[PDB]
Amino acid sequence: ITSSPVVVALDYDNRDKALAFVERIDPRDCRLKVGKEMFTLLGPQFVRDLHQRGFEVFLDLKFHDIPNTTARAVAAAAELGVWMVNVHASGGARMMTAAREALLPFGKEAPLLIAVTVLTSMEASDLQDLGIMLSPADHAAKLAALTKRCGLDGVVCSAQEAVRFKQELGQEFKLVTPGIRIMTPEQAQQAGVDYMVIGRPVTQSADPVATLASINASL
Amino acid sequence: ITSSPVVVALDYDNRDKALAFVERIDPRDCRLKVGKEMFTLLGPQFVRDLHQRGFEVFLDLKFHDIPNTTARAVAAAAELGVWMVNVHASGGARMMTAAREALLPFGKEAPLLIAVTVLTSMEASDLQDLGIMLSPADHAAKLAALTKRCGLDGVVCSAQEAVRFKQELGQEFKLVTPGIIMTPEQAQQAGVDYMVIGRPVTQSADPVATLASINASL
Repeated sequence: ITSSPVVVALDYDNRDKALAFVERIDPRDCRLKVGKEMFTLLGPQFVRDLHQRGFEVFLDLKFHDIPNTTARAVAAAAELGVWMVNVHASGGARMMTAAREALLPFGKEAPLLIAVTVLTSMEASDLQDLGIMLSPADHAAKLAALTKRCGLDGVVCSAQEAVRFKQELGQEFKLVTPGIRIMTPEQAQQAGVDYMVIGRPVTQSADPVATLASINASL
Repeated sequence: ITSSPVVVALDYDNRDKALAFVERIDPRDCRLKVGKEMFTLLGPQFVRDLHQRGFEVFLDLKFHDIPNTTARAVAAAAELGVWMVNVHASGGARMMTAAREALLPFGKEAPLLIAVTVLTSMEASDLQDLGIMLSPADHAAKLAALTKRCGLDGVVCSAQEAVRFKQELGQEFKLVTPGIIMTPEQAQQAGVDYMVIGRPVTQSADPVATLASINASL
């Protein structure tokens, strides 16, 4: 089990390429994030393929559904054995509560349950189309407070908001950075970030092993 | 291809139970919906299995992500060959436009691209926690108009709102009910294009006979 806070994003469109990157690195050095594109293409067998190679996996599908269905989906991810799974806080308190409750029987096998608040791509003009007039940051803080109240394990949060969030929501509440947009990984850790998703800077480097080693050497 | 507007929801937790039901019915009598639970359990191969049996499939995963990621996921669904796929309108206009653009190279073989507006399960009190002070129906209408403006094919909409939506958004804009009261016949009369039906069929005493009773009314 790695002691690195890095989670490397697998955003490949091809199984062979993805696994050609994953064999080059080492489960001791990072965890892996499987997102919508890879999961729609390959399904849970790809996650099993990563587990069999010794990696722990953040299943980043951002479930957003009615409470029962979200509950069943999170339980399915728990049965798949993943380390972390997320939901949209925009699904509301009852949906978040249903997901948390679906995971409690899993006890120590339960994945970490993290909520997306505001996506990184959302600016004020995107939000106003939807009736949201709080700034992205204020809306995110609001949704993060709702997530903590529902008992979830943490939120996805930019490093720029991590000191604010640790002060308001507490040291125990986990912050995961999304890997898209300044702070170095070391500075993001200093801010209180618990897990940092890193994508292209590692997967698109000429030496992803040395890149990842250099990131870890700083943390 | 089917003339029925019915889409039966496959919310089994086991492949064998799901396929036993699918073996009893026929693709001429309905299409099928594959949601989060079955897809997280079985993946795209389950969709392929349904296609091999002749069914058209609504892949109901409610993608809600940054624009580029939602676009790649919708393209993956198109590659899989599904009949309908959905996204959350709550993902915003740029996300929906990205999904629309991702399907253009698939042309007429693209899935229908439908947006979830407000989930059936959301009441006013659930929306208020999010800062939304409109009624579910009024918020849904706002998100539906946004979906039309972005050029998507339609929305998931209760039958109780279909008359309003056909008047305001036009006949060409597709309405899909979620099946989560109005009868299927009344829903069709109100303007519903496709109706999702789940446990009323799959947990009935005789699902083939239930489905035939529904189709006879339509």
